[PDB]
Amino acid sequence: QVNNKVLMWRLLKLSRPDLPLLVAAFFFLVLAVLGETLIPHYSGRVIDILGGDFDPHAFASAIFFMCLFSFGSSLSAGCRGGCFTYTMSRINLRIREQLFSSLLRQDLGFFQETKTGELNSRLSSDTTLMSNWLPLNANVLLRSLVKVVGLYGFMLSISPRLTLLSLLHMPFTIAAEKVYNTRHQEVLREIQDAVARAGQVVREAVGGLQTVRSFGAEEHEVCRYKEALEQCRQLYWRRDLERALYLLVRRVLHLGVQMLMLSCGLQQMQDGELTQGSLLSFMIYQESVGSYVQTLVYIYGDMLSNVGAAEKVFSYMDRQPNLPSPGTLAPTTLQGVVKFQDVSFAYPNRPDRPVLKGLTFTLRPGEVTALVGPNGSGKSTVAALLQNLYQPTGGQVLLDEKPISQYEHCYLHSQVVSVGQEPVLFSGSVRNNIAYGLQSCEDDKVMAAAQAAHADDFIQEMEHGIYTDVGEKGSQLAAGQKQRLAIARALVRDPRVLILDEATSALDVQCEQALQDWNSRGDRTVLVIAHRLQTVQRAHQILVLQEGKLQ
Amino acid sequence: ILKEPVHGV
Amino acid sequence: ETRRLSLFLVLVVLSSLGEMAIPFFTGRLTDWILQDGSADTFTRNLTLMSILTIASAVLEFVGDGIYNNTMGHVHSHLQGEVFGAVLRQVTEDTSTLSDSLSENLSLFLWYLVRGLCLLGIMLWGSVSLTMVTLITLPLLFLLPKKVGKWYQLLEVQVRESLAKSSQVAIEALSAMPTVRSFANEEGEAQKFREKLQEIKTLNQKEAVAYAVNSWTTSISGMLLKVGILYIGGQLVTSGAVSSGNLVTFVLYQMQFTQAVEVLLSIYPRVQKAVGSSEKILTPLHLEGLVQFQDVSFAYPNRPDVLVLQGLTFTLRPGEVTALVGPNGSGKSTVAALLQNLYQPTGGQLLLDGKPLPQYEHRYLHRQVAAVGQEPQVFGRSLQENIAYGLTQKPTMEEITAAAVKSGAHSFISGLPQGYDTEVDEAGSQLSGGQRQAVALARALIRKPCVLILDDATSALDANSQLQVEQLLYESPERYSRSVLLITQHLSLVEQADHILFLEGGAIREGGTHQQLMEKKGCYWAMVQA
Repeated sequence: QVNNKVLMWRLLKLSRPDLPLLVAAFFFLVLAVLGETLIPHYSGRVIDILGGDFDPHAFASAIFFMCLFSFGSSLSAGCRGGCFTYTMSRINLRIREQLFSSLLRQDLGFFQETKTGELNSRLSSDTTLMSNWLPLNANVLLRSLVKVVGLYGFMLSISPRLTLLSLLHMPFTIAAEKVYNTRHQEVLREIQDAVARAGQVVREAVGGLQTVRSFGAEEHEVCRYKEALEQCRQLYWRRDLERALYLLVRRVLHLGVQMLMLSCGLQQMQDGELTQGSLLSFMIYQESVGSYVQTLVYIYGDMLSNVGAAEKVFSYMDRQPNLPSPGTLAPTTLQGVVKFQDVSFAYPNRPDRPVLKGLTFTLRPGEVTALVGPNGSGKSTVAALLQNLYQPTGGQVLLDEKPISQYEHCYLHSQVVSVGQEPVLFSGSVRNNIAYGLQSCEDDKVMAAAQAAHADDFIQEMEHGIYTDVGEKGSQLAAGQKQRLAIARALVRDPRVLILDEATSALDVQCEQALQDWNSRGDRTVLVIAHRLQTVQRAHQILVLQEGKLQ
Repeated sequence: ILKEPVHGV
Repeated sequence: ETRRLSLFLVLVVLSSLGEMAIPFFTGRLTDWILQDGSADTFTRNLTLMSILTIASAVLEFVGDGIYNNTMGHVHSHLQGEVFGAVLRQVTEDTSTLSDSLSENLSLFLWYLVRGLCLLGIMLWGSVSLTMVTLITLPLLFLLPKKVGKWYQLLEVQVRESLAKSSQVAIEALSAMPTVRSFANEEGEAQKFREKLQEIKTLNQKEAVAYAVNSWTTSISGMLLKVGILYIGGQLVTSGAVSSGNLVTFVLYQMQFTQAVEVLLSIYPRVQKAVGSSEKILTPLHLEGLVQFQDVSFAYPNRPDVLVLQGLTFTLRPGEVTALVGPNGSGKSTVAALLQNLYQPTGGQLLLDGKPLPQYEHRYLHRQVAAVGQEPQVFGRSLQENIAYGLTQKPTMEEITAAAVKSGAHSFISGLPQGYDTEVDEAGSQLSGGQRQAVALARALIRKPCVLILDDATSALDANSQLQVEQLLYESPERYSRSVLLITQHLSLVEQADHILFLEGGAIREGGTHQQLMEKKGCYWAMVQA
């Protein structure tokens, strides 16, 4: 297919910045191929001089040359291996960086639709397989092709009537190798499917351990697992038998070709057309070719899978996001007035199934606006679309008589901030998490945010102060500290619009009395989302909405 | 059996 | 089996002995053409070499087949026993360990016997060259073992650094709404770039180590070959060794090199696989008479975490009973003791005049049935997932009658393909009321003498609760069975013959529903709330 050729062209364009390393590696490869081609000729000339009369000059010259060629081949092979390994690693690192940069620009709907494990497989092992195409597979393929051509040239130089027999014999070996490779691949993927089916049983058993323990059906589960194990064992036995039969066939064919070469070589020897060293070098050349052909077939088979993995990674990368045009606006001063004009929103995950319909209200800088009602957790949609996370299908949300799509990303998300019911924490320091997303923030701002959100209680004890190391995803803190750090993180930016989710239902009462009654709520629009009427004890403008419609 | 050839980088 | 392994050992010894005839006979044939022999001898060696090598290949095939057929059985039995042991208290590890150990042991034994036989024939051919090879073996092949440790250290540093970078990227991607809300995509890109920049230097070290390792591992063998060829040439000049013997040694040295290389490349993997492996009376009939006397139990974590104490609940046969109270009542321990899922740790208990563990396991599990607090359905059909654990397959009419009694007939009929409807794993796609009805049907299909159905109203609806109340309270003479319903539906607790409340692991109240609601117990406090 031309698609595979396009993929190879894209891979070459990716590997383009590593030109000098690849040139040096190819030159080292050529030197190694020449050295290992020329070694057995002198290895046979040593036997040639040893068999007949003794001449010290020829023996010394032959052993010196052979040692020199062996040393040169070893040195160049080591250099080629090092250069190719470095090139492969550089390619892997570059494509990992490019893939992460491309992935970070996609819309949230793609991340909701696509599971995390697929992205991890793309970024962990699938990106590694494409880095073995040029520095590994093309390397061994080219070296095997050139080695085979040179070896057959030398065998034709030695004796054509002995080379023609190998030429006739090789297609049988090629066909047998291809058939065995196809059968092995088929059996291997069947074995993988069977072992996945076997692991499904133990996953089901460990998932529902309480049920089976209550009903005492342990023997039934172990019988199902025994049946799955027998099904896998039959496939394993078939694979082993096929591999053993292939090895037996290969050994018999090697016997036949060796006997034919020996018989014809001795028949030509009796006419004086060959020497013992010539025959020995011919045996070494035949033994090398018989392995290099199979190496070539295996390497092509692996190159196909490498190209497939590269196709998967490139398909994952080349997705075009559905975000609107980037916004160039960013005023020095923002009033904070927000208007929704019949915004109507439907989730892109389930299109034509609207969640919001004809919503319309206005927000004031000095008036506190609260939202009430269960809504089936549908109140988070207006909070998400208020930060330009999801573009509205109908209507329009606007700030200061300007639509939200025309504002600069950093400026808009620095002027309008929000906290959810569940805070999300990273693996950095407390200072890192407080100043998250900030280009430069002094420790004084962190102190102000911590004392304004009443975090300094827990933070003061914290070893190494604020420079402590939080656990992964906040594993070293409880829910109260998570909420305190989240509200301090929101407060540290001095936002013109502040949105809170569950300010009293989930968040502490002290934080609700602090953030909603300080200077950050004196001249800034605050949108608090609560499922109860307790927020009515301080709210000014209360809005209730159910099933996508406002009362 | 036999050790399949590794033919590394 | 030891006998089959011994037979495989005999077969592999014979095959390794017979394989080596090719270089010996080609060297003898070159010597034969050197000294003007006869054609009868020539065809004799040709036929003998062909027969020996063919027999070696055939015996290799037979021995392999026997070894693989036995090791498959061994691995399957080990996996089954591991699963059976872990269920009455990893499997993928065990399977990978089993198959890797199998192939490693096969390669190790094959190449060890081949190397031993090769050493034997080479020593028979000429003492001097074999002694030289033996004395240059370890002093020249210890260096790959020295370099491989440094290489493995650098390579494992590479993989752990890559894994850490991948974990950082995955953590950044999993929290994408927060990153988009704080506009910190460039920060995550910068962190990823810093991780790769930290990787790069060590990676260069790894490349240099690869170059040095390849240099050493080729130069050692090449120098060994050069030295043995020079010594053989000097000896054949001296005349103590024939030239054909030199050809045989030239052909044998390569095979010995491959054998020792395979052994040294195999042994550490075998060692680490071994290190990974080192870590591993039936009752006739009953009326449902269940009685307790000061019964106590403890949590499985530690005996200090007491579950309950002083339990004397008398499950009246042919009547219902409701257990209420706060979380300190320990009704879960009472349910576990009724289902005999946990051993008692104090007091006395009896089921139909006999202790519950004293009876047969299958009979006790089939008689004293229970419904789980969280309903779950296994990944099977509704004719199986609603009859799991049954000794005999129920009839379709019987299963339909059970579903009708449990109210699951409509759910089964609405599903496609009738009773053979596909169900998701662990009841993921099933509704809460449907799952509760399926659990009730699974409990009622065994015709229990006592029902411990509780906590099913958390996911059930009001209609399901009304159906459960109609099945329980309005049962004909309770179907000659008892009940221990401890569900959260307080409406059905009023219809119970004798409700009770407990606190702190001990009973706190009891009596009739009106008496309990008029007393000072926890049930009255909940009613007055």
